[PDB]
Amino acid sequence: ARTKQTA
Amino acid sequence: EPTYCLCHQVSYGEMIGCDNPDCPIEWFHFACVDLTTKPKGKWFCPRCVQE
Ligand SMILES: [Zn+2]
Ligand SMILES: [Zn+2]
Repeated sequence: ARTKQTA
Repeated sequence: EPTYCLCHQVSYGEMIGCDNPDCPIEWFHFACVDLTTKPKGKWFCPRCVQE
């Protein structure tokens, strides 16, 4: 799955 | 200031993307979709699975 960490 | 997820709040923490390119939400907060760790493989949100 594609995930990202909020910057 | 954009909002996302089913909770309609700003981005925060870890977020996961729906793999349906036509998804109107696109990104969700991990907790809102009951995720503690990112799943393996493609992932589709609750809305797109029950569309
Ligand atoms: Zn949320
Ligand atoms: Zn979706």
